[PDB]
Amino acid sequence: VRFLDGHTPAYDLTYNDVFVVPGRSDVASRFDVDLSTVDGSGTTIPVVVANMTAVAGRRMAETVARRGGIVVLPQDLPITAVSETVDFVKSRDLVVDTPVTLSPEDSVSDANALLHKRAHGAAVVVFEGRPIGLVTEANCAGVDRFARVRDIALSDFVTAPVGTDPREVFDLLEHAPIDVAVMTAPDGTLAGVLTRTGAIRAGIYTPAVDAKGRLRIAAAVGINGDVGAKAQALAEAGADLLVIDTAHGHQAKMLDAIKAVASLDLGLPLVAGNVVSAEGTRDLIEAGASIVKVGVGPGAMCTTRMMTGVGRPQFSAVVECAAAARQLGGHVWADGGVRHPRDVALALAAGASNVMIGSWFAGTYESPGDLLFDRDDRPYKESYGMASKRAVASSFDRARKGLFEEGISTSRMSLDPARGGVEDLLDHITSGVRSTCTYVGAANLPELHEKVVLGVQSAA
Amino acid sequence: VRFLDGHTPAYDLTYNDVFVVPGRSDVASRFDVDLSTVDGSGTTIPVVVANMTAVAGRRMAETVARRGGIVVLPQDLPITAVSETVDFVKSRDLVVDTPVTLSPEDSVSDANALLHKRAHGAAVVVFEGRPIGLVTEANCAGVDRFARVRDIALSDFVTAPVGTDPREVFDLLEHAPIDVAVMTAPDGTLAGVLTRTGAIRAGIYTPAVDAKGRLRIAAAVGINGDVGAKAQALAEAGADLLVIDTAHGHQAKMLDAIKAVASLDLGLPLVAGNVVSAEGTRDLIEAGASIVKVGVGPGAMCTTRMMTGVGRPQFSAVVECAAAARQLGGHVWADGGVRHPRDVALALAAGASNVMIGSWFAGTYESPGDLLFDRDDRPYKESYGMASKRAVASSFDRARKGLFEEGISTSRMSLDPARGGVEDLLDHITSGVRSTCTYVGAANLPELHEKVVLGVQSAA
Amino acid sequence: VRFLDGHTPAYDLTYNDVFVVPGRSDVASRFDVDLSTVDGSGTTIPVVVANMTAVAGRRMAETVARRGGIVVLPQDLPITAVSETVDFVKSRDLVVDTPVTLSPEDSVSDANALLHKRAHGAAVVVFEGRPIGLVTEANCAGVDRFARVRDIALSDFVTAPVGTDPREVFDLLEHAPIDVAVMTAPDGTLAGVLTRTGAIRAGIYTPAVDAKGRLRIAAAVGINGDVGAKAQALAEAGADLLVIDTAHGHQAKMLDAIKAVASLDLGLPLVAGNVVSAEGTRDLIEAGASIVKVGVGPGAMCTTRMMTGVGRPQFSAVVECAAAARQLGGHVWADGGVRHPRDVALALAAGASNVMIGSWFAGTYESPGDLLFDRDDRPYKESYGMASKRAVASSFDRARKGLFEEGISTSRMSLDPARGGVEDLLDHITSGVRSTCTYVGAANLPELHEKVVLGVQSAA
Ligand SMILES: O=c1[nH]cnc2c1ncn2[C@@H]1O[C@H](COP(=O)(O)O)[C@@H](O)[C@H]1O
Ligand SMILES: O=c1[nH]cnc2c1ncn2[C@@H]1O[C@H](COP(=O)(O)O)[C@@H](O)[C@H]1O
Ligand SMILES: O=c1[nH]cnc2c1ncn2[C@@H]1O[C@H](COP(=O)(O)O)[C@@H](O)[C@H]1O
Ligand SMILES: O=c1[nH]cnc2c1ncn2[C@@H]1O[C@H](COP(=O)(O)O)[C@@H](O)[C@H]1O
Ligand SMILES: O=c1[nH]cnc2c1ncn2[C@@H]1O[C@H](COP(=O)(O)O)[C@@H](O)[C@H]1O
Ligand SMILES: O=c1[nH]cnc2c1ncn2[C@@H]1O[C@H](COP(=O)(O)O)[C@@H](O)[C@H]1O
Repeated sequence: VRFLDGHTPAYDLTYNDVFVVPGRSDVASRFDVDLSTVDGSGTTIPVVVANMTAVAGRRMAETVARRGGIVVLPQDLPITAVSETVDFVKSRDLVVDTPVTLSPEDSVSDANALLHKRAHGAAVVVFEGRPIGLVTEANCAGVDRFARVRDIALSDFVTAPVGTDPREVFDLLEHAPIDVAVMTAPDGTLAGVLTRTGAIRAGIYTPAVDAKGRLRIAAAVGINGDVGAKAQALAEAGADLLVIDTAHGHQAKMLDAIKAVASLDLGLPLVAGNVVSAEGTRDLIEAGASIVKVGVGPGAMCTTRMMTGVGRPQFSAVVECAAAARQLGGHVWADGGVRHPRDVALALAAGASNVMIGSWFAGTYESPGDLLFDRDDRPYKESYGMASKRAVASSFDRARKGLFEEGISTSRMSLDPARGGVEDLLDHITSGVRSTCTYVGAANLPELHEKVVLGVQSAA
Repeated sequence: VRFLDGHTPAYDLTYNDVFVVPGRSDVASRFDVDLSTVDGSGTTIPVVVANMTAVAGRRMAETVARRGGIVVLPQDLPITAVSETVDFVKSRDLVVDTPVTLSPEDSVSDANALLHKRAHGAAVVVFEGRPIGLVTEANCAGVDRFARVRDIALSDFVTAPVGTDPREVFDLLEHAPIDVAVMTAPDGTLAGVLTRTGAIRAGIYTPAVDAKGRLRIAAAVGINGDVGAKAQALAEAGADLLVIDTAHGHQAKMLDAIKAVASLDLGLPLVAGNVVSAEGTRDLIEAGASIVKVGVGPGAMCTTRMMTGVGRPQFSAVVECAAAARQLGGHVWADGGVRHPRDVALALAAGASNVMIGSWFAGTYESPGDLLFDRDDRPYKESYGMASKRAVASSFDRARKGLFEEGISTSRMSLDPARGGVEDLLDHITSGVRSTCTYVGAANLPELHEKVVLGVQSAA
Repeated sequence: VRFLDGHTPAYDLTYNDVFVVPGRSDVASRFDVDLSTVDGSGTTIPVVVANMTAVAGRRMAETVARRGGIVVLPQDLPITAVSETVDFVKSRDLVVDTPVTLSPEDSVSDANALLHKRAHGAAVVVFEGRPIGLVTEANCAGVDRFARVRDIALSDFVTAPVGTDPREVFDLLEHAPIDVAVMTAPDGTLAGVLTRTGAIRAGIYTPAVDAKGRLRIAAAVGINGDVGAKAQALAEAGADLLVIDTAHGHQAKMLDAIKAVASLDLGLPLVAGNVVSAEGTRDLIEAGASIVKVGVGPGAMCTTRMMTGVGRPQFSAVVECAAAARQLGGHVWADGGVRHPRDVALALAAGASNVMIGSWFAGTYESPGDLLFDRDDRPYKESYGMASKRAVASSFDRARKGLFEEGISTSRMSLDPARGGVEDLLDHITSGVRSTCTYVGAANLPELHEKVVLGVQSAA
């Protein structure tokens, strides 16, 4: 990184403390920028979904991986659930998305509830595998909430075979009342849907795929119990990337856990965290990890900072941790505090190869939580932390532990009425990051870190 | 202390200005950390209750000392009341707590008011020293306000002899409708009570006891009048610790007072304050004090700072006074401005041997003040400062002095509906400090100050 | 009817205008009063549910008929739905009620929604016709709304075979924690449920049953089209009583409708309405009707009165119409304006053999409408009128009808948090009516009309 002459403050820098100075550029268009990563994750955009049960669901895994991102499944998920989730994600089409499906015998109440699990705005009525109609929220309005789907389903819809050029599907939906094109398998059964906006993303985002052409997906593992056996079985389940996650990554028990996984030679990229120091970053890489997760109490007003006083501003942490990782051939992930595309761009300029986002993505249609409404009828979803699942660990013992546990904090994450889907947030984030590179003169993320010039601003 | 490279700001730092950078750690469990102090106070935890009439009651002394703490009785308290208080605290069982007691002829009005004197959630009805029933807030609801305790008491309760293993008492109380175990003397009379959570606390917190195994106790004394006679009168009354307390500790009249008490050779630790300068710590220890209490106008917008402009940020004050005290083999107490476990952890990292807590603990069941409710019906208590009792001191004379006196400031300290008792606040504080040491890599408090690495953060 | 001396006002009387003067009575208990009717309807309580789609569902038909009432199915309801509704009611147990049933694959969202269709407070989980557990509203709280019933169902429940007397079932639920007893057929299949309150009503209410011992049910028909052909189809479907209903019962088109139904000799009671005059009542009986439905715009400020000014106070209408029916051997139903048990008691004293209740019964669990919540989160239901389905009836023609047609008026019917089920409303009504007879000195409804002494009160 480069700072303006004299910009060496006597403190650490948060995302709000720094700004990017424009430089000489020959990159005119945002589309000329290549957002592919070089950390072995296989992502085409520098966005990683945090390993939190409030965010890392099956629909989020499919939706994010299709647009070039990756979702890390939360640690301690039962291996049966991991296998079914991986099999679901790696069976999805690289262009066609999975819609909400309904049976003719389902109620209107279920139809309205189950609909808001995707950003398509319409559900496909299925009878013996075949699409027979579409259900919208307008079809559910003004009708008996326990009526059957058959009574409100619209039998007319735009259809096209799977494999059709998305530009042609875009044409078929130009004068369509419902912006959903139902894609059919050769035998006529349901294969998925494609919207006009979804077809656009097909030509803008490159799907993150493994060697077999299947959508990528990652999964997390804690440092208690048998780390080797769990990470081994997690690799057997089809995970394309393994993340060893703990609150204090710079500890001997985390150091030992990385040695156990590395000694198995699983052939998967290894992330380890969290640390905010150069020494801790070097220690995790020497243990056998190739990627380091950066982020320990980034919020001055958050739980970790106010309970213990331990933490570090995320921007200064990444700058120090990335430089330590760069000389060892490693990479760093910026984990925590991401609320705007600015934080994604600033984290990458500081040296990160990927940016991990948690609570921000919880307020989306694709997150596992249920869609809620506040006193003003504004849509929102509840994010919450992993609490003891990132901590080192008979009625007495449980209660003895229970006294000193970390509580589960819940936060109101409002849904943007114009950006309700996680794909809209990916459009929001990547548009800013691409335009950031045009300001600095970078055609990719490596040139971003190389040519970025940074400055410090006052509290004004 | 060590600061991050370049973190030498051009100003003094308060608790909000600094953060703790994690280091390599082999301390996995919070319970592996030793919170014992080395300043001679006899505490196994770094929490001191301030010498304030709003906080320093008799029930406060019993409850805090059992969990390893120490309570300083407010100065100028009559010597008769001091003796009565000492005899209570040193007559208590190291595990069994003193419950609220009720007579069968008492009113429901009294029972409801007396119930909130402890955090047990139930009061034991006593007849001729014998427990005959329990009274809860549920028994007081919906009944006549002037009905007798006899009419609402629950005659069924779990009982066990005093001295029984607290691990046993815990399992006896699972299927009891009231989570209060009534402990009995050999002759069947009331000895105290023990809750499920209180039974767990017996195996987590070590009682702060004197050489005879009696709960420890402190004492404060002003600098007006005969300091030697007052210090001796409280020492013979059973105090294990003496606090010479005033607003401006760096004064010649203060030095005379410490020399007067030290020349008595009472054999007890001498605490003296308050100063926030390196010279102030040197002069007070040279006078004969072993512990220097640090804290003068720590709040920028508090009364002392707004009236005189005199003060100093508490963290920079402590770290300077801690550095000076070490060179003379003394210790320092961080007194003032503590509102979160972060403040306790940073005070210890800065070099203080103990953290003095006052107004924060006023909003607890164990504080002497009355439980009040706001316009939202939420519980709170009124904390207030000592005013002139920490200041050096015909009818014309009475008026002129009273005219310039510092007024009593009142502040509302809300009770946490989940942490209504002071023991819950001690759980909150120690959990953070224990977690802090695991982040720093220290197994005890001296190692905390030795291994801590801190940084400065911006206003963002 | 007898009025006090001088109580001959120069106007007609509503239910608010009159009162009952107590008389000498030897009827001590409410249980000594016989509420059975003599009008041929077969009801054992003087309560009939109006032919309104807002109230006349199958859950209401079963619940009211079991307690001695009868429900009139709304006119123009398809004949296929008639047979399905009648066959359901005619197959219900005279003591055992039909609970809400759930599949282990049903969602918690559907479980909470379906719960409010009965007053049992719990739904029975069914697999292949056999009960496996119950789901309560408490079971749905705090869990994911898309969790499965199988994950929250309680496997423990009191069960008893069908045919057990309600007294012993009452005892089995005395110390059962949740007041639902599952009734099973001899083969172990689900026969229904019986609650402690439902067991009590079995000894209080006599079910209204046909000659085969099956619950009674009535149905309404309009005077448009082929009234005779429709009326025969309703009789063949199993209806026990037919109601020929129109807005203006005193018209030639209504008279021809009665003759058509009478000439078919269906063997059922013939109800005709609506009129509010002695001549109108006598004309309908001469046409072939045995029961005349009384009620034309009884509300002073209702829609009918405000559009046309046509109507009559219901109490004076019933008095005049009943006396006219008495001389011709007929009976009258009080239809409209019923809001309290007072209206039922006053209608019977005025000479009506039955009281028709509509919008009041809409705010019940058993009504067909879905349970709603207002801005204060209070439960309520929407009542609404029959509009053109009670009125005499190309594109230009259809538009002319809609232009001058009567709109559908909607009204919010709040649920009593203590009287949520329609059986509680029947308990509220019959308690007052039985108490009314004890004040008058009547052992039955004929004695009520025979011994009643009435008075008029002013607006005070
Ligand atoms: O399109 C759909 N049709 C039917 N059930 C669905 C659909 N999407 C999600 N579900 C159900 O919703 C629940 C939770 O789904 P998740 O939140 O996507 O994991 C499970 O019971 C799923 O079967
Ligand atoms: O319970 C918790 N307490 C504190 N930090 C947490 C907890 N659960 C997850 N985290 C961290 O916070 C990150 C998400 O931060 P976010 O992107 O600001 O929501 C995760 O990736 C974890 O590193
Ligand atoms: O357990 C108890 N039973 C009855 N009175 C009590 C109890 N604890 C305190 N009190 C009374 O409460 C008042 C103040 O007590 P303090 O707040 O402990 O100083 C005095 O009148 C005490 O006698
Ligand atoms: O009236 C007063 N004015 C100023 N400082 C006071 C007063 N009373 C007590 N103090 C100091 O404030 C400390 C308590 O600080 P707290 O815990 O932040 O309320 C005490 O231990 C005293 O050192
Ligand atoms: O116990 C029940 N289980 C499941 N669905 C029910 C139950 N009772 C009523 N319904 C549904 O309610 C609707 C009929 O409404 P109704 O005619 O008012 O009872 C249909 O969608 C039924 O499947
Ligand atoms: O749309 C309508 N307009 C006017 N009267 C109606 C309508 N629907 C039903 N009614 C009458 O009102 C009665 C119910 O009155 P309630 O018991 O006071 O609600 C029914 O039995 C009908 O006689």
